[PDB]
Amino acid sequence: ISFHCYDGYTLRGSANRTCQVNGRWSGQTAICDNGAGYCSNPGIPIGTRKVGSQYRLEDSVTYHCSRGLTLRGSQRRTCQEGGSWSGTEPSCQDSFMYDTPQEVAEAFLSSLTETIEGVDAGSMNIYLVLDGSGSIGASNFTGAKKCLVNLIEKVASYGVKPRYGLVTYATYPKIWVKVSEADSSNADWVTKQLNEINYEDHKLKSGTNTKKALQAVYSMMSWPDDVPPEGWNRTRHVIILMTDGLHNMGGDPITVIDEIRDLLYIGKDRKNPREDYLDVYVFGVGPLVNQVNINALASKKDNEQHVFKVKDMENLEDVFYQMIDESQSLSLCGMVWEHRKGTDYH
Amino acid sequence: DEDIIAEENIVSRSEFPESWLWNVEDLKEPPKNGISTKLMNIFLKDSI
Amino acid sequence: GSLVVKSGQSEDRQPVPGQQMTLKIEGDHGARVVLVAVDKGVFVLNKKNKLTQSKIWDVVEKADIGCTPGSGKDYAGVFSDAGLTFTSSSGQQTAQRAELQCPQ
Amino acid sequence: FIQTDKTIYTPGSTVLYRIFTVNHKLLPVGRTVMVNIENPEGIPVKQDSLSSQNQLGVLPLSWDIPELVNMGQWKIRAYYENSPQQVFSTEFEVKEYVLPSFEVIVEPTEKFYYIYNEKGLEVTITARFLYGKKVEGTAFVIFGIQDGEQRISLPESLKRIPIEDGSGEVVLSRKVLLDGVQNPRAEDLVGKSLYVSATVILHSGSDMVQAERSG
Amino acid sequence: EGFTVTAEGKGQGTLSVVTMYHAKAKDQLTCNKFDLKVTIKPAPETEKNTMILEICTRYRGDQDATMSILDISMMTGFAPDTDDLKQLANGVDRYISKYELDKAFSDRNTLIIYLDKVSHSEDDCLAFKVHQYFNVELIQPGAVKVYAYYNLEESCTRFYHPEKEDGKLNKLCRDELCRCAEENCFIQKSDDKVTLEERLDKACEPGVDYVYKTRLVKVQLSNDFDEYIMAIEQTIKSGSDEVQVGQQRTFISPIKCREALKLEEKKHYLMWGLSSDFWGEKPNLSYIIGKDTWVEHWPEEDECQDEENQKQCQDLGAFTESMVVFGCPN
Ligand SMILES: *[C@@H]1O[C@H](CO)[C@@H](O[C@@H]2O[C@H](CO)[C@@H](O[C@@H]3O[C@H](CO)[C@@H](O)[C@H](O[C@H]4O[C@H](CO)[C@@H](O)[C@H](O)[C@@H]4O)[C@@H]3O)[C@H](O)[C@H]2NC(C)=O)[C@H](O)[C@H]1NC(C)=O
Ligand SMILES: *[C@@H]1O[C@H](CO)[C@@H](O[C@@H]2O[C@H](CO)[C@@H](O[C@@H]3O[C@H](CO)[C@@H](O)[C@H](O)[C@@H]3O)[C@H](O)[C@H]2NC(C)=O)[C@H](O)[C@H]1NC(C)=O
Ligand SMILES: [Mg+2]
Repeated sequence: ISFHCYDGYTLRGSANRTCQVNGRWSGQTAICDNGAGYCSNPGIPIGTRKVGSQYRLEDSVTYHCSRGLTLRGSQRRTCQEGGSWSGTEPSCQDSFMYDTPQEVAEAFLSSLTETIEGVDAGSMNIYLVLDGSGSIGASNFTGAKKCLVNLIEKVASYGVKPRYGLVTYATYPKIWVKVSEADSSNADWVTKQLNEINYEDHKLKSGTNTKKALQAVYSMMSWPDDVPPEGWNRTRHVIILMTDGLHNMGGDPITVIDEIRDLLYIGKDRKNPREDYLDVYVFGVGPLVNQVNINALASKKDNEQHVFKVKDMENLEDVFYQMIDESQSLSLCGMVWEHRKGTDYH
Repeated sequence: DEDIIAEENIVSRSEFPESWLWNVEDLKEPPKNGISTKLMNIFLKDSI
Repeated sequence: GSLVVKSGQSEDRQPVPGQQMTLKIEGDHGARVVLVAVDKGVFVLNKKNKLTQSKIWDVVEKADIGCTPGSGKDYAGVFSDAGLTFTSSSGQQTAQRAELQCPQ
Repeated sequence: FIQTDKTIYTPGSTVLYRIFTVNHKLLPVGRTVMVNIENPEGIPVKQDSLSSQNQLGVLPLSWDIPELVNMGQWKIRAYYENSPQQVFSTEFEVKEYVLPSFEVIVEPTEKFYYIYNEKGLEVTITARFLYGKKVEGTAFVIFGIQDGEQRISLPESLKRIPIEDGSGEVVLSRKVLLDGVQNPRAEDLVGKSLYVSATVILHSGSDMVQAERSG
Repeated sequence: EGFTVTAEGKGQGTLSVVTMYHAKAKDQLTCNKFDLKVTIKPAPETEKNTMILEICTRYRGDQDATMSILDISMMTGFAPDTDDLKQLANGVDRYISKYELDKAFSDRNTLIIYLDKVSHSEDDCLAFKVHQYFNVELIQPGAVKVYAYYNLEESCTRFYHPEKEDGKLNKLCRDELCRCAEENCFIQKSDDKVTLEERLDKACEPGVDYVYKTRLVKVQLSNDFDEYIMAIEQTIKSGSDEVQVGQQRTFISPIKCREALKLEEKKHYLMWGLSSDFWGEKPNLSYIIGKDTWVEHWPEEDECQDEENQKQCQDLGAFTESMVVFGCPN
């Protein structure tokens, strides 16, 4: 299908789009815009419905998918100061759309390198949560162990050595590597811990208590009356977790996520949102996947994807060896990070 | 029931605008008898 | 010139919602044709402010520089009432005109 | 000359408008044109300064309507940059409405009314759908007199006729008309006009349309 | 927000600050030119149900109203008696069109009765019988709409239904926000038992948030929502609410679901529900008994000594220890 606007309108995005084998349309979303708003037209992704024709400042739009379709992304977007909509562009997913192995690692590295080159100065924490529920299998855990080994060497290939945190959970959380250790920034020592873990105790306690795991991640980053720390307004936090979305114990895990953003001073201001200091990536392991629960946990940053759905596990191991063959052109241009020495030429 | 078209199979009419076809056309066809004829293929809206 | 719009499809029956049709645009060569398609349920509420060809010629006819539809009181009054100036080498002229519009 | 796409708009929609720039020979030309959009109070809201050069004398433009806005008769004014004293205008209405499904044409049998016609004034009520089909239902027709802009209604002339096969007939009698002005002389009604209003309601009760023929 | 305006330069200007908002006043805009009272009553016994619909209307103003239009819609499965419409159409100051008289009992679910007038001092009442030509298990309420010919916007619409009070649908509303309550009252009647094979698998679905065992303290009927105060005895599955032994929680059911519950004070019950059934702000919290809430009666300690409840009390006791000690597998 092709798109063509009326007179006096500019077409941005792909004018010619094609339905592919993965049930998705090719190219970018076609948008007819007149250029009369402070923000641009957020447009209508194919399958959605937009409520809100005003595109002025402080305005909002809400999106809804069709019958039997699951929304991925932000249901509500708000025009911010500077001409940039909050959240991310939605996309209607189905019960069978999944993601190709190339599209997973292509978008994941383009998000991750943005919150790495601002750390460039030792000032970045990465949290690793793995689901050991009985709905995944004993044969599907050791294939996920070998996947996580390839992740650490790609991060250390940029010259940045962050602090890692390893927690595997099921009914209870088990902390293997804490971020408050003297050896957590040594990237080779954490890789030695990843082979020494054993999942025989998590198989006995078969369950999916997501909320009690995230309460252990909250206890690692919180400070017990330490009184503002030196990296409170300068530390990037990256949370990576795999799950199936089928949690039945502990309760709604979203209530722990809102406690984390309040502790990091995110959203508690109108002039400084601080959205670049918390990124959350959720990966879907099996066909048994609730796409609603995995979308509400992941972050929603602009022009970027954080929700992924793949099947058979081994293809997710195929995206981790492919991402180390992919070289990212690091750009030191246009980088201004907020250091508290605000004299000019900074 | 079992007879009739299934309700889920029916795709509903949705496009009911009040005005459309706001386009520019240039009569670049060869002029016979001082008259240029452009044939346009347009898609009609769902309004009755 | 001329501009006619008719059905490019050979009549057929009354078309169905969603059906494609062919529109015949018949006009002058090298002309930019602009289009609009309006629901006829709009003209029930308001039939004022339609752009027609007869309303265009009404504006052109009310901007002419001639006032009286025929003749005048003298020879110079014929020209000023029809919208012309005359001047000659023998002294015969028309009256001055300092108003852009007609009298009364 | 200013073209609009519709004559009435709702809040929240967008108004599309073209401007055709010609000279004194009705041939296209390229000038600088100032464009204004005025509220019902007569205050310009948005101003622009466009040029019709390299555009073949057609200037496509647009304007969005806010959700909270003043209703009434809006105005669009435009003029050449070298002749600001000669302004050209076209109006459009802003109202909260929905579209009807049928029109009502109120046409009397003659385009006037004679005083000494004892038959009265006969008015034909035509009601058909947008797609050409005819309308079954009931109508409500009332006459009235107008002197200048002060309108005087005539409640004695209320009739309720059924509309069969998209047609209906209603007559205002002369004795009802002479009893409304309280005038013993019939020659003083020369100069005044008459206006008829009709309201047709369907048999399902789902829609109704008010129409009026005045002057 | 309070803001500052800095104005510099040469000349005069005019600043205007207007705020548009929705004002909460009286909600009295419906029935502003009319008053409409519609009631549906059953017919007496002669010798296929028949009921009597009574409609009364009155104009608000200093004079009697002009010609007005009544838009009567029927309940689904009900049609007017053809003899009673002929009585009112030949009556004085009334007219029903001949297109509506000879429709017979085929399709006459909408009806327009044209009134020549309606008074402003006394109510002008009419009544006619309706026969039930098609018995359906669920009946949609009909509506009566009153308006004059010259202004459709100044109308008023009342509903009628023989069970629900004046045709209103069941909704749950607290602090302006309303949720739909025209669904089922519990999940299912069940009685299939099967113990953990049909009870653990429902409780370990990913939608189930909380599993509690409570005790009813006080039943408080209060207008829109019914309050059931449940003191929490033990926490079987700890949901998203941190609650200890002895604390109380408030439960909400609509009016039409009060009969299907049959909850009695000083009794113990077992209840589970979804995490979308939460409707409480601050540390106060209100639970919703919707169509995705399981309700089962827990008999007390001496009540399990019956041989009829012996099969059921061994089902409930083993359900607790499989969730307390082991939790939900997978
Ligand atoms: C990390 O968190 C801490 C705690 O919130 C934060 O401290 C803040 O530092 C800024 C400076 O970087 C302070 O801002 C100024 O503070 C002085 C007093 O120390 C005030 O007088 C200032 O007001 C004037 O100056 C402004 C321009 O400098 C003018 O715009 C203004 O109108 C006044 O003339 C100014 O507020 C701030 O007060 C503290 N806050 C607290 C609670 O201590 C620190 O900056 C954070 N780090 C980073 C990198 O953001
Ligand atoms: C998007 O794809 C479309 C096709 O799907 C591209 O349209 C192509 O446009 C050219 C104009 O340069 C067309 O050429 C002309 O076609 C008309 C047909 O009536 C003919 O009369 C003219 O003499 C001229 O040859 C071409 O036909 C058309 N392609 C097809 C398949 O019809 C369009 O350019 C693409 N746009 C972008 C941005 O990719
Ligand atoms: Mg599980």
